[PDB]
Amino acid sequence: AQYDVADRSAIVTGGGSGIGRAVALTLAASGAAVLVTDLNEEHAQAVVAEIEAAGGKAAALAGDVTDPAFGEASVAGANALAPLKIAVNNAGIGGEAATVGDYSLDSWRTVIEVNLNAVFYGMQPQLKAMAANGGGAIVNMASILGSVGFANSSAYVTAKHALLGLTQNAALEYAADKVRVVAVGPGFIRTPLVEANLSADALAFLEGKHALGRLGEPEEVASLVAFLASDAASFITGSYHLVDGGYTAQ
Amino acid sequence: AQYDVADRSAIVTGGGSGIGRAVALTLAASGAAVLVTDLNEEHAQAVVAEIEAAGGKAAALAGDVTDPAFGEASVAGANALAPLKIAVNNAGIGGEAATVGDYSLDSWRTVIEVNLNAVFYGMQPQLKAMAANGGGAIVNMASILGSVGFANSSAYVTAKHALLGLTQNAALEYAADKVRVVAVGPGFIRTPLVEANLSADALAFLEGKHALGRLGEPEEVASLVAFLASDAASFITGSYHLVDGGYTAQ
Repeated sequence: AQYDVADRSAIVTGGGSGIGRAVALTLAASGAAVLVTDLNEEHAQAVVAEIEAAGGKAAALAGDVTDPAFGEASVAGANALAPLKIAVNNAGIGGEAATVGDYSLDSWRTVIEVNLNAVFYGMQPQLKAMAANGGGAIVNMASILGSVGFANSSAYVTAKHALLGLTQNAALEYAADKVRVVAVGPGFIRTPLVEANLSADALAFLEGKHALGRLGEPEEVASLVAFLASDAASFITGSYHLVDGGYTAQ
Repeated sequence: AQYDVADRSAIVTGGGSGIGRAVALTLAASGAAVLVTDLNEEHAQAVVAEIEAAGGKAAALAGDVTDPAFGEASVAGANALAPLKIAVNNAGIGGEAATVGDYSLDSWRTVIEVNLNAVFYGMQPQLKAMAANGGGAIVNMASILGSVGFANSSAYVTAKHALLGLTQNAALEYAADKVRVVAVGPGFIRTPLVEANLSADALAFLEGKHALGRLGEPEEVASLVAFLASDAASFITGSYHLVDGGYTAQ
């Protein structure tokens, strides 16, 4: 079931694996020219390879979203493929597993730098670009933890909470330039990253806290992002959109 | 009338003026020992002077909440007056007035640093301290802009959004130590600063956006903080509490 998203380029920050990868492939298959951005070049390229192999169009750009210069570069790169109309700010990281009191300052600043500032840095030329060439859609990977909290993952939830405000505000200011901005809110998704660190017993626990009694799969998050990034979602801006098997309904 | 808040000390960061000042005096009058923290010594001291003069106990501490060392210092200071319960993290700042796109990197990092990180830095020894001496209550000055957005004040709303998550999460992990953590959400408050820097036509606009058809007064915010910081509010932790003349109900 394809999404309108054609004739456009899309930046998929942290697109080398998991959700970002799913998002990259899903957009790509619906005609989108995807710039797969990632810290790991080998991962970013493997995805581009998958896209191309399945008929699609795509280029890789390995770097650090924390560096504002990398944001303008991703824009100019994607923009070289086709007019930039989508941007999925997916790149995030878990911080130290500890209480607010015990939390290292480095870890806290780091998690915020990646999960929140990088988004902002990236969003800046994204917004100017889409505003120039007629409109578009920025999708920010928030989380369930943008509206609820989770013991020992302070920095994560704080940053994910901050996206919602950044999203809202960007949506207000660039609505009149027909640039939409939305925030997706996944629950716990089984990505190889989440699966690699976190036990069998641990994941069982988190499963039980979702109404569906399982974790989400990356494609399940990718569908909603693909939709929201498309012309099909042309009256949706500023809003936060859960995909959490009824995690927050409790 | 009075709030339970006696026997103990309270930190009121940014307590030299406006809301913080109102909060300082209100707690002080109900028996609380208040540590009035501010960037200005002359302002912080004027308040201490007012408290002492009206029968109360208070000490001043001028510094920068950005500096984590200043957080431990405020704790040990307040704690010298009386065991520490109550902490009102009020200190914040407005950033540059511009779009997300045009926003300077300095300004954005600054407002985040003050409006979000400083709170976190401060909260850390606040939490360990109250957790040691039996329990207490941290009140974080969020805003209406922690749940809605406001054109050109991107960084502000993003940071105010982040407090809600920081609040929620701290509340979860130190609930069992009987340390409550809540977030207050004022609407536009008529402080002497706000009146000077804002036009007749501008104020008309902001007033009209509140259901009560006026801006709040600092004491109106101070009442709810005083209450939440008291033993009277002993089943309130993790929650966000609006005082906005029905700004967000629209």
